Amino acid sequence: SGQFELEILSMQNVNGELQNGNCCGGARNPGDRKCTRDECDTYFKVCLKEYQSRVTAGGPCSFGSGSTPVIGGNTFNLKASRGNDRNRIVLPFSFAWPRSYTLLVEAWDSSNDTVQPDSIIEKASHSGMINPSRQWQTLKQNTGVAHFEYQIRVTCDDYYYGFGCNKFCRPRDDFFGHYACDQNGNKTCMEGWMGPECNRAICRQGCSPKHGSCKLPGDCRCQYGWQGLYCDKCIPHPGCVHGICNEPWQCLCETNWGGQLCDKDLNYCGTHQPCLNGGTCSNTGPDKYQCSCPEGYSGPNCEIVD
Ligand SMILES: *[C@@H]1O[C@H](CO)[C@@H](O)[C@H](O)[C@H]1NC(C)=O
Ligand SMILES: *[C@@H]1O[C@@H](C)[C@@H](O)[C@@H](O)[C@@H]1O
Ligand SMILES: [Ca+2]
Repeated sequence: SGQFELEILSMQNVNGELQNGNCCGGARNPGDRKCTRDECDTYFKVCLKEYQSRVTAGGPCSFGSGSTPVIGGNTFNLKASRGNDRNRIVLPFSFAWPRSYTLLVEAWDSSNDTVQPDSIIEKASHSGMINPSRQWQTLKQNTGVAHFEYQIRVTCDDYYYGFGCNKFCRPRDDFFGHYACDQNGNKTCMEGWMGPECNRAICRQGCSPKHGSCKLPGDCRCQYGWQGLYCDKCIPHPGCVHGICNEPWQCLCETNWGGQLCDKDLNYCGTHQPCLNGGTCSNTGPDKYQCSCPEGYSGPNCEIVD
């Protein structure tokens, strides 16, 4: 989104003549050929269109057209003046600025009280190249009887960048992005954000790429069944005692532990030493054993004496 602006700087028509050779409304004085009966009522028409190597006099004003109201007589100098809504033409555009253009600028005499219509004083035309910039470029139409000067520029609208004023960037800090804008309209992510729109939170250094995730920067939220600072430890089956997991909800037994919960001792003899009075213990199953009793002892643990 941009604007092509045109400002009138000066007009000099010392005798008050039209392009056709006649005076701006009135009779020419025989001899001195001075136009003394009236002065021009000078206004300007502007036509902006696509580049033409061979500039046509007519045709459509594709990029826009405009006119100023009457802004002075035969001669006026606005060079030391500021320039207001009356002596300037604004031509907005929403298409990417093509750099190349054709510009028609004409000085006209107003006649809205007499028999004759509005008549052209002088015409300027050219084709050129212009990039977005706040800097004005002066152009002078000083080849005919009436001379005029004007300045032009192309400016980008707010948050627009590049040669076509077409690249949009407005800084943001919400669920659509967390960034600032470059001098080129590029997005520069706030600390803790990544991706083209700076909308992907950077997770805790070491966060599991398989089981860890983000919503806010610096965190590590675990996938269901995963735990730990880096979400890289599985959660064993609830109820698991002497077992481990490689995957969530597993209960893989440690040595000499049995059962789905790894709570059944396969070395009851080693852990409890239940055979009393010099008896020998034998592991025979989960939480199971058998005692072989010396002479004079009886019972499951050789506890019955005599
Ligand atoms: C930065 O801006 C330039 C000019 O528009 C563009 O070519 C380039 O791809 C941009 N870089 C990034 C990271 O978008
Ligand atoms: C196991 O069996 C019992 C009866 C005793 O003889 C022990 O010394 C042996 O280790
Ligand atoms: Ca007039």
